[PDB]
This record gives sequence, C-alpha cells and structure tokens, in this order.
Amino acid sequence: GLLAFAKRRNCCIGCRTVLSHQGAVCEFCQPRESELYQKEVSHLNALEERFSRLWTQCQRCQGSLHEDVICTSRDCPIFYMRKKVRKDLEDQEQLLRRFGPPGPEAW
Amino acid sequence: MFSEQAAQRAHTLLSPPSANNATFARVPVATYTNSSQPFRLGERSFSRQYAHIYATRLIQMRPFLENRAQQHWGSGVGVKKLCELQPEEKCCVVGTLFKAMPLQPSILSKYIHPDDELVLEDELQRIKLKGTIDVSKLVTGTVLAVFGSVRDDGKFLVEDYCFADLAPQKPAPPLDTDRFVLLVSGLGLGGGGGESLLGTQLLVDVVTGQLGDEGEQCSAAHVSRVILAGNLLSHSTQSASVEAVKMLDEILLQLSASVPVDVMPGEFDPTNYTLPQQPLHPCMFPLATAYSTLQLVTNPYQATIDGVRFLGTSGQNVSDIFRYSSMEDHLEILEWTLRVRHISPTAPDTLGCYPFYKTDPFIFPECPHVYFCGNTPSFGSKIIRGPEDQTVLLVTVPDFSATQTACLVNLRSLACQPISFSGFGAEDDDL
Amino acid sequence: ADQLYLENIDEFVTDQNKIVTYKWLSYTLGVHVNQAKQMLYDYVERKRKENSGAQLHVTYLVSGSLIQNGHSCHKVAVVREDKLEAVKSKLAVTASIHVYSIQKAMLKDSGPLFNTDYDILKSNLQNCSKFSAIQCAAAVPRA
Amino acid sequence: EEAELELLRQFDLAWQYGPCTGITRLQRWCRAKQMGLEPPPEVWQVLKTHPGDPRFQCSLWHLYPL
Ligand code: SF4
Ligand SMILES: [Zn+2]
Repeated sequence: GLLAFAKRRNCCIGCRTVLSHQGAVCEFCQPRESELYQKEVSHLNALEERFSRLWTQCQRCQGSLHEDVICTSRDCPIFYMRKKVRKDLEDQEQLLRRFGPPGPEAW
Repeated sequence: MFSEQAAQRAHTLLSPPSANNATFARVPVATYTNSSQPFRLGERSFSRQYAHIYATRLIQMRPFLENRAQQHWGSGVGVKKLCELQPEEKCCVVGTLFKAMPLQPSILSKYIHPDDELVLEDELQRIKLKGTIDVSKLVTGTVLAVFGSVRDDGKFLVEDYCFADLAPQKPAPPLDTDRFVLLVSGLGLGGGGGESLLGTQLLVDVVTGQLGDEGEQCSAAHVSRVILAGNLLSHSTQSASVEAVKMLDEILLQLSASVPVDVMPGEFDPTNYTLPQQPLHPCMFPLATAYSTLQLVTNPYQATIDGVRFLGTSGQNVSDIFRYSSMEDHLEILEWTLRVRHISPTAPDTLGCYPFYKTDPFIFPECPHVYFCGNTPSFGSKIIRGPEDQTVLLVTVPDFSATQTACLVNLRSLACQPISFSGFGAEDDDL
Repeated sequence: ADQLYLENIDEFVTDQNKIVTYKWLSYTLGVHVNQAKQMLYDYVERKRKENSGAQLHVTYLVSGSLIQNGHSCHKVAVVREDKLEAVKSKLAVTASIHVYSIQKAMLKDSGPLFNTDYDILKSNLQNCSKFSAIQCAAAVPRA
Repeated sequence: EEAELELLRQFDLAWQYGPCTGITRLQRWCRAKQMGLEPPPEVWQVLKTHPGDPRFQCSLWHLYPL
C-alpha cells in the first residue's frame, strides 16, 4: 500500500550518506573512486556469467534451440533461480550508470 | 622489410661525442575510421531468451547455402524442408548442428569423448545423422547444407556436405612508402617474471625512439600505430588488481607520448563477461587521458587503417573452439572460423553473449584484408585465397609473458615479421 | 668540456658506487640519448687505454636480423662483456651497436638495471619525449 | 473488437515470423518486415487505431513467470 509512494533517495556508494544530486561518490570519499569502480564491476562480471549458464540449460532440457521455453516446474531448482538473476542484473546494471558512459555511441 | 632497412646507413655510436645528433618525425596517420559500431551497445536490456538469436541466424544464413549447393551439386536441385522428406529419396537439407556430447558440465584440457552424436535441427524438428561425416571436427552452432536420404530407422545417411564460405572483398589502394603496424598481446602486469619487465622496457624503449642507432631510429619512426590486444593484467587468483592499473596507466602514458595507441579488453580485464565487450572506463587512468593519442576500444574490433581494413579479437572464440573440437593448430582454427562465415559459432552454448534479437552481428558481411587473433601460445602467419579474387592474411599474435615476441605488419607488401626481446639472464658459461 | 663529464662520471661510478645507464646519465646531465652513449664510450676508452686493469665492467647492446627456420626475425639483446663476439657471429645482418651500462662490482642477473631506469622515471614524469629522437606533433596534452 | 483479438492471437503463434515471447508485438512486426518474410497489412492496421493498451500491444504470455 504505502510501498508505491516512494521517494527513491540516492546514496553514496562509499559511506552510505543520503544526499541531493545523482552522482555516485561522496565529496569526502571522491579520490578513492577508481577503486570503488573497480569494486562492483567484478560483481557485475559474475552475475553476467550466471545468467548465461542458466538460461541456456532450459534449452537443452526442453529439446529445442529454436522455440520458446515453457516449463514452470515447481520441483525444478532451475525455475525461480532463473527468475531472480534477471533482477540482480537489472539492479547491478543500473548502479554502474551512476558513473558516466565509457565513450560515445552515436558516431 | 624492416631489419633490411635498419642497416641501410652508417654507424656513428661507437665514437666520442659530436656536435649534432640526428632527430626525426613520426609519420602521419592521415586516414583512420572506426567501424565497430554493431559491437558498441548503448541500451543493454536483458530479460530476453536465447531463442531469438538462432532463428535470425538461420533466416540470414539460408540463401548463401542454397546458392552454394546449387553450383556445388548441380542446378537440378532437390532442396527440401525437414518434414517433407519421403523415405529413400535424394535431397539437400539446410540446417543447424547440435553436438550431443556427454562430459560437458551442467550446473548441478579437452572435452571431446569417443562417443557423441550429431543432430541436424531446424525450427520445427530434429533428425540424427550418420554416414560419411566428421564426428569430432565439428561443433554445435554451425549452419550447413547436406546431401542424402531418410532411411528406415528414422536416421539420415549423409554423402557430402558444404559450408557457407568467404564473403566478397573489394580491393585496397596501393601505398607509396611502407608504413608498419605493431601488434602485442598479453603483457601480464601483476605476475609473470622479471625478464618480462626488462622485455617490456626494451620494447617501449625501441618504439618510442630511445634505443639503437639512426638505423633503428629511422625504422621505428615509420611505425604508424600500436595495437594492444587483450589480457593486459594476467591474474593469479581473484578470491593485486588495484596496484596494477597504476602501472598500466604509467605505461600507457609513456606510449601515448609518441605513438597513437588502441587498447582492448581481454579475458581478465575490468569489463563485462558477454562477448561484445564494452570499452574500459576512463576513471582508472588519470595520467594517460591527458593526450588525445590514447584510445580505448571494444574487444571485437574493426578498423580501416590507411585503406587496409582490420578485424580482430582477443582470442576467446579460438580457444573456445579448441575446447570442444579436435583441431590443435590455432592458425587452422582461425581459418576454419573464416570458412563457415561466423566469428564465433559456439555462442551461445559454451561461450556467453548478449541476447540480441534483431540481427546476429557475428556473421561476416564483407571480407577483411587482415584477420588476427589474440593470446595464442606461438607465432604463426599465413596467406589464404578465396574462390573469387579474395586474399586474406592470417596472423596469430603470441603471448608476451612467455615468448616476449611481437609482430610487425607491413601495409604495402602485406607481410608479417616477428620481433623478439631478450636481455641476458643469470648466465655464466664457466660452470 | 671533456673534464666536466669525465669527472662527473668518475665521481658517480667509483666513489658513490652506483650503476650508470645511459638514460640515468641523460636525465642527470640533461643530454641527448645518443650523445650520452658517446660520452660513456669516451669514458670507457680513456680509462681502458690508460690502465688496462681498472675495476670496470661493461654491458653492451646488439641488434639485428636472423633466420632460425626460414623466417626472418629481428633479435635485440643486452649482452655482457665476455660473450659479445659469438653473439655477433651468430647473427646474419648487424644493425645497432652501442653501450648500455658500466659497473664497479659484478652483478648476477639483469635485476637492478630495471630498478634504476624505473626509479629515475618515477620522479621525472612530465618528460619522456624530451630527449627522444622522434618528435610527433598530434600528441600534446588536450583532454 | 472480439474479432481483432483473435487476429493478433493468430499472428502471435505463426512460426514463420519468429520465436516471439520476450519482446513487443510491433517490434516483431517490424523485424519480419526488415527481413521481409511476409508480414500482412492488417496486424499493422489495428496497432495504429489504438493507444498504448496492454491487451493489444503485448505478447500473449506477457504475464506468466516464464
Ligand atoms: S526450469 Fe528447470 S525443469 Fe524447467 S526447463 Fe529449465 S532446467 Fe528444465
Ligand atoms: Zn561518501
């Protein structure tokens, strides 16, 4: 009920201080930013490796490589373990867009 | 080529001091164009499934294989869908392989086993395959045409089969004065020796213009570009990485002073895991981003360097094919990858990629003049011909941490020469 | 003129007991790189013609072409004082000879010859193309 | 309506336009048109006389935790 009326306060990635503006780093903890980018891209890297091992296992348990998967088997660990990594990746991809882009894209 | 011209003058340096010493200038790079835009991913939405990729791969690769099976087996054509086959009748089928291997790990060194089946699959159904076909040279994900008949046990008997082949290739303009290009891979900053340190120092000292006589300084001034291809920080164990980016920043500063440089992410480098790897973020390089001669690019990399067009990877497709096949020669695997018209056919089944849905971007749409690979254990180079007028130079770049070898590519004669660096070690010839 | 760098090298080498590469002796005295190699050859020729029995050890550099199995490679090596002529006779074409370093008491491997160049780079970071034979034009600090 | 909701349900299961349960309906219509397989000009003419309704502009199983 109340959960819809969010404010979505941003927070510093280094020391957890809520503040106005969208930049990821805090003004006291700004120098140590290359290390804080280094940290958490090795987490995105390990979530990417878990998405792909799971969503292609359903293709081999199903039989076909060219048509959709429909298997909501409640006794398979595969089901609902393939559902949460989509959201982990959704969240961890958006935390790294706090940092700018590493280049242009319209050239 | 290079070492021929490096002796073409007089030698001044075993002499007492002089009034003047010669200087030179770096040759201009008056044409360059990056055309690796299908690998730069701006939106990056997950939450699709991997079935949109196989369907567009088949739909795009089908007319090439029909048009080659016509002129390879005769225009009295018998091409037919997998469901409309009658028992014991001669026909041609165009489909996608699937290799059914045990010993491939599931969720809960080679991996080929003496028994494993091939299955030809289309969008609606599958069929098994036996006959005259290679069981261990082929991998899951190749699209091909095949000739034979449906037998009585439901299986299929194969007589001969054909691949897609090389794409068209427009000719390049010839050059006036020879320009060179240097290729290095796998420095391994973080661990791997001390002879690698003096090797890296001697390499940057030669290319920057600090070392050797006026022969070497005249010949290293003609090197137009530098390409560093993946695996810059070799890592011993993840769970070190913070102190290595400082030294990589210093080295890229000392190279960005004189030459233009292109830097590519590799197997261990701070980027994503899926195959169109995005460029490195500039916030890890404070010093080297002062100059506009340093560039950070995608792992898959195309370019047009002085008319000659380049395409390369950091050696992740070739070792993946090496895992699940029987071929050993990395130059042969690179040429085979060229022969089936796909940079990485084992994706996604054992090599992860992004879930595209509009068009598969690993199909070759044209033919490159040069086509290199990444972190291969030894040097190799070759020239191959097409059916039409298509010639391609194939280079495998060695790994600097063991061999200490780089490659020079001439842009007018189109040849490749190795360069090797070796300081003296703890060597005493009186024991 | 000559006595300036001759006395500077004679106090750097034999008194402070240091290891002098050409890049260290070009960042100390503000000299071109080739002129620094010529300076070191001048010093070693004078003090090896004077006495013949000094406490002096040299290391050179040899570069040039080679053919191992058909293919033409280009081999570059930093070599000691005993093994020069054999390395010169293994090669096919010769392309570069100069001097790399001198020592007081003999080392065991190529260890400290990287430490010296690295440390003298470490404090001198706004100039490395300053004494370089190649001066490009588009590389000036812009971004 | 109630006849336009079966035409879209028939466009969504024809195998000659693609394996589509992850994307929108108009994206799959334009994907087939690019490759030009044979999109019909009626599954377009109901996706223009409507606004952003989730029971026209969505795949059949856009619920359903698959
Ligand atoms: S969810 Fe589990 S049971 Fe269902 S297809 Fe995937 S692997 Fe098989
Ligand atoms: Zn903070």
